[PDB]
Amino acid sequence: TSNFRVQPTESIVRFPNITNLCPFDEVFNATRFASVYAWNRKRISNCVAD
Amino acid sequence: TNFTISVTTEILPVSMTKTSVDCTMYICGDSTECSNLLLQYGSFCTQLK
Ligand SMILES: *[C@@H]1O[C@H](CO)[C@@H](O[C@@H]2O[C@H](CO)[C@@H](O)[C@H](O)[C@H]2NC(C)=O)[C@H](O)[C@H]1NC(C)=O
Ligand SMILES: *[C@@H]1O[C@H](CO)[C@@H](O)[C@H](O)[C@H]1NC(C)=O
Ligand SMILES: *[C@@H]1O[C@H](CO)[C@@H](O)[C@H](O)[C@H]1NC(C)=O
Repeated sequence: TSNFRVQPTESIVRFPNITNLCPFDEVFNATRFASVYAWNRKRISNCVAD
Repeated sequence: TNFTISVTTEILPVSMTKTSVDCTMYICGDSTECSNLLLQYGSFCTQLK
Protein backbone atom coordinates (compact mmCIF):
# COMPACT_ATOMS: atom_id res chain seq x y z
CA THR A 1 0.00 0.00 0.00
CA SER A 2 2.51 2.65 1.11
CA ASN A 3 5.80 3.18 2.97
CA PHE A 4 6.72 3.75 6.61
CA ARG A 5 8.42 7.01 7.60
CA VAL A 6 9.53 8.77 10.79
CA GLN A 7 8.44 12.37 11.38
CA PRO A 8 11.08 15.03 12.15
CA THR A 9 11.08 17.44 15.08
CA GLU A 10 13.92 19.99 15.20
CA SER A 11 17.54 20.68 14.22
CA ILE A 12 20.68 19.59 16.07
CA VAL A 13 23.61 22.03 16.03
CA ARG A 14 24.04 25.62 14.87
CA PHE A 15 26.14 27.45 12.27
CA PRO A 16 29.43 29.21 13.05
CA ASN A 17 28.82 31.88 15.68
CA ILE A 18 27.41 35.12 14.27
CA THR A 19 27.93 38.12 16.57
CA ASN A 20 29.39 40.80 14.27
CA LEU A 21 28.10 43.33 11.73
CA CYS A 22 28.95 43.19 8.04
CA PRO A 23 30.25 46.61 6.92
CA PHE A 24 27.79 47.02 4.05
CA ASP A 25 27.75 50.77 4.73
CA GLU A 26 31.38 51.02 3.58
CA VAL A 27 30.36 50.28 -0.02
CA PHE A 28 26.88 51.84 0.30
CA ASN A 29 27.58 55.13 2.13
CA ALA A 30 31.02 56.14 0.86
CA THR A 31 32.46 59.63 0.51
CA ARG A 32 33.69 58.96 -3.05
CA PHE A 33 33.01 56.25 -5.62
CA ALA A 34 35.14 54.69 -8.34
CA SER A 35 34.72 54.54 -12.11
CA VAL A 36 33.49 51.66 -14.27
CA TYR A 37 36.91 50.72 -15.67
CA ALA A 38 38.68 50.77 -12.27
CA TRP A 39 36.19 50.00 -9.50
CA ASN A 40 36.92 49.06 -5.87
CA ARG A 41 36.67 45.53 -4.45
CA LYS A 42 36.13 45.02 -0.72
CA ARG A 43 35.96 41.54 0.82
CA ILE A 44 33.33 41.16 3.55
CA SER A 45 33.23 37.95 5.58
CA ASN A 46 32.70 36.52 9.08
CA CYS A 47 29.81 38.75 10.14
CA VAL A 48 26.01 39.10 10.02
CA ALA A 49 24.50 40.29 6.73
CA ASP A 50 21.14 42.09 6.87
CA THR B 1 33.84 -51.10 -31.04
CA ASN B 2 34.16 -49.01 -27.84
CA PHE B 3 32.10 -46.48 -25.90
CA THR B 4 32.89 -43.54 -23.63
CA ILE B 5 30.70 -42.37 -20.74
CA SER B 6 31.12 -38.61 -21.10
CA VAL B 7 29.82 -36.01 -18.64
CA THR B 8 28.99 -32.41 -19.59
CA THR B 9 27.80 -29.40 -17.60
CA GLU B 10 24.97 -27.22 -18.91
CA ILE B 11 24.09 -23.97 -17.11
CA LEU B 12 20.97 -21.86 -17.63
CA PRO B 13 19.84 -18.85 -15.56
CA VAL B 14 16.65 -19.24 -13.53
CA SER B 15 15.76 -15.90 -11.93
CA MET B 16 17.17 -12.59 -10.70
CA THR B 17 16.88 -10.77 -7.39
CA LYS B 18 13.59 -8.94 -6.85
CA THR B 19 14.00 -5.16 -6.58
CA SER B 20 11.37 -2.87 -5.06
CA VAL B 21 11.55 0.93 -5.34
CA ASP B 22 9.28 3.83 -4.42
CA CYS B 23 8.80 7.13 -6.21
CA THR B 24 8.67 9.53 -3.25
CA MET B 25 11.85 8.46 -1.45
CA TYR B 26 14.00 7.72 -4.51
CA ILE B 27 13.08 10.79 -6.58
CA CYS B 28 13.29 13.43 -3.85
CA GLY B 29 12.86 11.86 -0.41
CA ASP B 30 10.94 13.53 2.41
CA SER B 31 10.04 16.79 0.62
CA THR B 32 6.32 17.48 1.00
CA GLU B 33 6.28 20.01 -1.85
CA CYS B 34 7.88 17.39 -4.12
CA SER B 35 5.09 14.96 -3.20
CA ASN B 36 2.48 17.64 -3.90
CA LEU B 37 4.03 18.34 -7.31
CA LEU B 38 4.26 14.61 -8.10
CA LEU B 39 0.59 14.12 -7.16
CA GLN B 40 -0.35 16.27 -10.17
CA TYR B 41 1.53 13.91 -12.53
CA GLY B 42 -0.88 11.01 -11.95
CA SER B 43 -0.02 7.41 -11.04
CA PHE B 44 3.21 6.72 -12.92
CA CYS B 45 5.07 5.35 -9.90
CA THR B 46 1.94 3.44 -8.87
CA GLN B 47 2.10 1.75 -12.28
CA LEU B 48 5.81 1.10 -11.70
CA LYS B 49 5.03 -0.52 -8.33
C1 LIG C 1 37.53 -49.37 -24.35
O1 LIG C 1 38.20 -48.20 -23.84
C2 LIG C 1 38.51 -48.27 -22.44
C3 LIG C 1 39.12 -46.94 -22.06
O2 LIG C 1 38.40 -45.86 -22.63
C4 LIG C 1 39.44 -49.46 -22.17
O3 LIG C 1 39.67 -49.56 -20.77
C5 LIG C 1 41.09 -49.64 -20.52
O4 LIG C 1 41.57 -50.98 -20.64
C6 LIG C 1 42.99 -51.11 -20.42
C7 LIG C 1 43.34 -52.56 -20.68
O5 LIG C 1 42.20 -53.39 -20.59
C8 LIG C 1 43.34 -50.65 -19.01
O6 LIG C 1 44.75 -50.71 -18.83
C9 LIG C 1 42.85 -49.23 -18.78
O7 LIG C 1 43.06 -48.85 -17.42
C10 LIG C 1 41.36 -49.12 -19.10
N1 LIG C 1 40.90 -47.75 -18.95
C11 LIG C 1 39.91 -47.39 -18.12
C12 LIG C 1 39.57 -45.93 -18.10
O8 LIG C 1 39.32 -48.21 -17.43
C13 LIG C 1 38.81 -50.74 -22.69
O9 LIG C 1 39.73 -51.83 -22.56
C14 LIG C 1 38.42 -50.59 -24.16
N2 LIG C 1 37.75 -51.80 -24.64
C15 LIG C 1 38.27 -52.59 -25.58
C16 LIG C 1 37.45 -53.79 -25.95
O10 LIG C 1 39.35 -52.35 -26.11
C1 LIG D 1 30.59 32.27 19.85
O1 LIG D 1 31.79 32.61 19.11
C2 LIG D 1 33.01 32.30 19.82
C3 LIG D 1 34.15 32.81 18.97
O2 LIG D 1 33.70 33.76 18.01
C4 LIG D 1 33.09 30.81 20.10
O3 LIG D 1 34.26 30.53 20.85
C5 LIG D 1 31.86 30.34 20.88
O4 LIG D 1 31.88 28.93 21.03
C6 LIG D 1 30.58 30.76 20.15
N1 LIG D 1 29.39 30.36 20.89
C7 LIG D 1 29.05 30.79 22.12
C8 LIG D 1 27.77 30.23 22.67
O5 LIG D 1 29.72 31.60 22.75
C1 LIG E 1 24.37 56.13 4.98
O1 LIG E 1 25.08 55.42 6.02
C2 LIG E 1 24.21 54.78 6.97
C3 LIG E 1 25.10 54.20 8.04
O2 LIG E 1 26.40 54.77 8.01
C4 LIG E 1 23.36 53.73 6.26
O3 LIG E 1 22.48 53.13 7.21
C5 LIG E 1 22.56 54.36 5.13
O4 LIG E 1 21.87 53.36 4.40
C6 LIG E 1 23.49 55.14 4.19
N1 LIG E 1 22.73 55.79 3.12
C7 LIG E 1 21.81 56.75 3.29
C8 LIG E 1 21.17 57.27 2.04
O5 LIG E 1 21.51 57.19 4.40
